[PDB]
Amino acid sequence: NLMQTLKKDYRLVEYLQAMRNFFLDTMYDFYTSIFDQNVSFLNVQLQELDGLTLSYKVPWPVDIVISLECQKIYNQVFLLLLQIKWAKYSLDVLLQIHRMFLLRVKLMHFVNSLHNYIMTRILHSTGLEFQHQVEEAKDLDQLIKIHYRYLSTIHDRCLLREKVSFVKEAIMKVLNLALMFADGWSIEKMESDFKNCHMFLVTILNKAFPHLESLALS
Amino acid sequence: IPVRVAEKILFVGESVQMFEKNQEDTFAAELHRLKQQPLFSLVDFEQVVDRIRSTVAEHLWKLMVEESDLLGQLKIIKDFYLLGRGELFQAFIDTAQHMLKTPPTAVTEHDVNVAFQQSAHKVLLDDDNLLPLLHLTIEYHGASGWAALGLSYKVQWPLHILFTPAVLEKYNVVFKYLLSVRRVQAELQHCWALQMQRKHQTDAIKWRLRNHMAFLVDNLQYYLQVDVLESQFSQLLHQINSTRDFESIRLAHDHFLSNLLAQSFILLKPVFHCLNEILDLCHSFCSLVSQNLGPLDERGAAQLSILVKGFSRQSSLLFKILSNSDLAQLLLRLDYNKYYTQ
Amino acid sequence: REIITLQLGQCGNQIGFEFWKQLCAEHGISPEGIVEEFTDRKDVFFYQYIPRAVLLRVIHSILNSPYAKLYGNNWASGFSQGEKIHEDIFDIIDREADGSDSLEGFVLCHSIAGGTGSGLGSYLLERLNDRYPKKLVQTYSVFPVQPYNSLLTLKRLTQNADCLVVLDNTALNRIATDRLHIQSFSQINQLVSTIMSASTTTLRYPGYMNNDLIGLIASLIPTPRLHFLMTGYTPLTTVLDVMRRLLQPKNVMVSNHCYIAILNIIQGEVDPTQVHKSLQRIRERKLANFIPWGPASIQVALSRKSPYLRVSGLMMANHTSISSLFERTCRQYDKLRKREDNFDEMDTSREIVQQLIDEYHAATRPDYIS
Amino acid sequence: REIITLQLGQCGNQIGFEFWKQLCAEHGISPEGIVEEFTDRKDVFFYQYIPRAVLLRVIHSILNSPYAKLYGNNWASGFSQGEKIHEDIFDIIDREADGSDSLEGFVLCHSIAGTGSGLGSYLLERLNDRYPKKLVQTYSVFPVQPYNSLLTLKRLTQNADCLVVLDNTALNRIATDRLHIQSFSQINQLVSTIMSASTTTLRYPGYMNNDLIGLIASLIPTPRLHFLMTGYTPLTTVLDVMRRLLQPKNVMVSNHCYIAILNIIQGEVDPTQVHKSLQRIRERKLANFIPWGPASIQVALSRKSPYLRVSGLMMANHTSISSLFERTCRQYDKLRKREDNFDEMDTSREIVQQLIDEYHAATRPDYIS
Ligand SMILES: Nc1nc2c(ncn2[C@@H]2O[C@H](COP(=O)(O)OP(=O)(O)O)[C@@H](O)[C@H]2O)c(=O)[nH]1
Ligand SMILES: Nc1nc2c(ncn2[C@@H]2O[C@H](COP(=O)(O)OP(=O)(O)O)[C@@H](O)[C@H]2O)c(=O)[nH]1
Repeated sequence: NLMQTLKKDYRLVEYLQAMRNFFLDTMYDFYTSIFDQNVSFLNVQLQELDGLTLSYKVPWPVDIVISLECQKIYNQVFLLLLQIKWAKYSLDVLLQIHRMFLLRVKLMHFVNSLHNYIMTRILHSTGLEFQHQVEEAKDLDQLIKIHYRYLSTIHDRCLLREKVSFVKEAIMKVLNLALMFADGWSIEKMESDFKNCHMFLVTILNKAFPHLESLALS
Repeated sequence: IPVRVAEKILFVGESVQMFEKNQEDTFAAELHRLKQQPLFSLVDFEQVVDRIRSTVAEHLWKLMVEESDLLGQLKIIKDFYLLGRGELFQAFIDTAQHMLKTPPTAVTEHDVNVAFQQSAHKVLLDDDNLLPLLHLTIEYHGASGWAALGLSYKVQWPLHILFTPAVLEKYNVVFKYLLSVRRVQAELQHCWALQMQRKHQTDAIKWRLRNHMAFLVDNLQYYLQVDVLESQFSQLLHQINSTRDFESIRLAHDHFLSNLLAQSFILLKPVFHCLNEILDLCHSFCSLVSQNLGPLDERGAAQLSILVKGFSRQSSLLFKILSNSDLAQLLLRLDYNKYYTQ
Repeated sequence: REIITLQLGQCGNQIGFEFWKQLCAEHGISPEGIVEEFTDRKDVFFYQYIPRAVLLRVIHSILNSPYAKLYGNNWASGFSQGEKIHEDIFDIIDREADGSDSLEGFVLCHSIAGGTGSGLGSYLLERLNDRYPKKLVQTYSVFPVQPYNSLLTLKRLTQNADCLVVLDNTALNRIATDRLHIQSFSQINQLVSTIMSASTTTLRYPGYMNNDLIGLIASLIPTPRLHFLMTGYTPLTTVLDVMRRLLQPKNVMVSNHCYIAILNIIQGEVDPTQVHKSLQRIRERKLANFIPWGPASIQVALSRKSPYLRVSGLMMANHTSISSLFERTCRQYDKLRKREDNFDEMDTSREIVQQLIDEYHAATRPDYIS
Repeated sequence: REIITLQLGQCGNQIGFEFWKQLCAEHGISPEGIVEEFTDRKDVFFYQYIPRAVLLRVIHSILNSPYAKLYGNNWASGFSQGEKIHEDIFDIIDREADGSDSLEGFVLCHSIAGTGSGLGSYLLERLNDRYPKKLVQTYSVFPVQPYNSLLTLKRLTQNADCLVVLDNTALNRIATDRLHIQSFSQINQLVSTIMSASTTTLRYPGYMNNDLIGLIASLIPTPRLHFLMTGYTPLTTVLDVMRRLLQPKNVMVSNHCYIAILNIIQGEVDPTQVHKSLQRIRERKLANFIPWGPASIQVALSRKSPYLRVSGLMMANHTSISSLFERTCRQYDKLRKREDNFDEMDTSREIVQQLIDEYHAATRPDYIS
């Protein structure tokens, strides 16, 4: 009965679907304005390097499900996702002279491949399974568990919890190449770095726990 | 027994006492049938009372509208209490202006009632009905006159169950705040007509560069009011024409008024304490420019430079207060993206 | 607070009658100026029923209409006549002022191109500022030897008329062909009356604000120089639907650049809750450019259509692109100056209008102040 | 961020109208431009509903259709007539460009086979003049004709931001093979399907590819190599689709290698099997890429119109497109020595020679320098 009157009209399930939707279209126009700050400027933009803490308002009937320490994890993946959209869009909005373009495809590929991995293979695989699971909710408690077994696993596949200075930092430092090369628009000294860090990336990730091979091809 | 159904009972009884076919015997037998049930089931006690409430309310709604021209009284309320007939109150201010700026005394109570009565006849609005029901009061001996002005309404008998002196009290508070902003915009518009009249000093432009600035802070503050009055009123007028129950009216109307205290930024102290300073600060400005016929030379320009040092800060101060419903106010204030520079 | 209306010139006397037959039709007023049986505040334009009009060959055409009981071509020639009937007409004007309770403004309908208008309309604006100094003088002037009559008049409208609305016949004749398919004067005037009628909608019906002519103009004109406006009439359905058609220059009667302030008038029964939703998407799309120097906003107002007679719409625009129309005229003026008692008044008039076009071109800069 | 369409000549007006037919058929918009009761963000391709269409003899035919509520033969001939109405048409563009909140692109449907090729040549040089921050994509259609064709190439080689070839001969082949017709009114039925399915990710929002610049720039390695060819086999798992796509029987083009592949999947397929399909494509190695740059294949998921079964579209950047140019090029050298300055025709022949000579070098292990 509760779920029935919650599709229209304390629909906890309806609120949950919107949650993972207003981040992870609409949010495309939002970030593009940030590319070209102030704390009130953003709000009117939203209502229309690593910060932007986002929160939301949840009614008591669903407060027990979407806890307070649950907001931060949902915020954690949102921060990292934007940096990927940033590098992906920064190298995309523009259009030994032509030699720079060979450094573009050699790079615009790599960030693009990673983005195809986090969103599709992870942020849409477990998402498709999670919805098929919540529709069979039969308990107050287990609905927390099926939910808590969705964040603590999506925070592991997306490598953000541990092995950060061992693996995650590598993707982080090469992301700085997406910033440096974007502004300039020394060239030889980039591929010496790029061919090194990229090989550093594969020769480190080569230890593969098993799901990392879906990107290890490149 | 829940307190809700207790509110239903008292209404049906008072509505017949004040009132002094087939709807009588049927209610008797139902009351008697309940006494034979060896179990008092609360789900059934309400099942018969809710029909009786909706029965006397339906017939009363007929007498309150069709023969006697609840909706009609509500329209009168929205007019005079909520400044619905705003044109009447600008001519009322034009006449009852000098007899209110001085501190109020025991005679100004009646000195203004003849002005208000003269105001309704001044806009050819003539009705011996509903005119003597509005008697302006002055809270005297327990300060400018506007700080004690009030408007009372003598409710009829059938509507006394819905209009207690308490609900007519919260209405009175709104009438004071809405009349205040309507007063400052009027005298401010007169200043606009004073600069335009003075078409042919280098410092003479500093007035309108601040006047037109201080005009948008009040005019837009005076907007969002038709977008909160003519909108909430559109819902309350809908809630009655949909439900046949009387309890719905007593809660929807009580809910309708509660929004006016919140949406109109009255209960929230900070927004109520910030724009409050814009009111009396503007009084000094419009008075200063009207208190002279030439340029502000003898320390007048030395006085204008004092308010701008306070007002311009308050402009950015409210900009920080904004950054639930303030978007409906900030959208109009920043559609031109000027406050982004402050 | 009543508004006495004056009508001069053939064009002015013609549009007024079509403005009058339109207004009395919206109310329950018979052509015999008597109420018919069939809330609407009717005091602003009518005296207790007679309209507060002063009409100044064409008069015969008006008295022959069933509305009878309702009451040369050179700039120098028109003015000379004015000073000769100076005393005669003012007693007509003065008696109407004392008759009103609290006179507020002066609506005037005249054409700069019209000789009588270029001679008699110009003379009144100087006398009106002399006799009554505390009364606004707003005119519904309409742009069309022809350039001479135009520029000489603009010299007065920039210092006497504290407000003004321009109606260009070129764009009007254009709109007649594309969306009306007429090809005369008798057809284009139909749309002219629609503008003036909806322009004074908020005054004739009791509302919350906008209960005086000052209530509309003061938000538009910030400075005594920037005193030119423009109109736009869309219907020739939600609140967001009507606004997107306003800002299109395809309907505005006109032939960087940015506005100053916008006033929107809605005559329908639309739900007033979603109007704040419409403005948000407009700011998101950024369909109109604004001034960065001073605080400005976009406004909207609601009213009720005449029941005795569906959503309409009228917009009041203060655009700097209107300066171009002046340049075109003054350009032709300089063209006739080099091809053809003192010939000096026409010289200073060219200089003072140079300040106006300068003020607008300097208004679209981040440093318009000083 | 919206995209405005422009239909030029009999061809462009024909292909656009049918495309606007099916697009209005897919969306829940009745032919009378009135919403039907019966999830889709349509502000990019519709204005509140009137399409942002700029049409340019066939005008009578469009009006005669019940969709009236929805709004010589020389190349130098078209070029002259375009300057004559320079401000005549650009006011319609400007009233809509400035009438659009934030314009994003410029799609063009035109045939370079008579006057639309000349007028189209006029728009490109003109659009680059005024709008420097606006994308220009052209859905040009290919087959005295060699002349008009080669000039439009010279203009399209440096003006347009992208290009999608649509040759009639290859389209003529599909007309008989899988349809058994032998008609102009029938071949375009596929062209509209090619157009509509191309922008499905933009009309139905998803996670990736929320802007047209997001799709194209993944393919184009350098602004010189901005020529694309498409694929549409469905006329079944994710692996069945892509393998059906690489067969040259389906490609709409009449050593060599690819540059990059972008795929569109519109069915109800599962995102669990797509990453494995790419592997079997690599292991079995049904296609080769450039030897210099590490090339990738991309594929996107979408949602079919509910108001309307697994279908798919393929976009390709294949260096075999050079052969198509060389044919008309040979045809030009044929009529040049066979029959007031006649000098611009040589300038066009020089630049198109550059692009071809870059194709042949683009597929070599030493594309650098
Ligand atoms: N909009 C409009 N303009 C008019 C009308 N009648 C005349 N005009 C304008 O008046 C100008 C001609 O002036 P004219 O009537 O000869 O002046 P008069 O000889 O002093 O009356 C033309 O340029 C017209 O644009 C009318 O009915 N409507
Ligand atoms: N595939 C295809 N080609 C077309 C169609 N309509 C016209 N064409 C081509 O367009 C060319 C003629 O273009 P034309 O009518 O002269 O363009 P215009 O000079 O601008 O009017 C021919 O070579 C046709 O092959 C169509 O519906 N489908």
